[PDB]
Amino acid sequence: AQNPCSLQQPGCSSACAPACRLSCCSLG
Repeated sequence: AQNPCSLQQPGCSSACAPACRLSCCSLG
């Protein structure tokens, strides 16, 4: 279970996936 959102947006919580919204990736 990898989180590619981190690759596209550093800091992005895997738990933010599959959405990985800005507010959630960085600010989440």
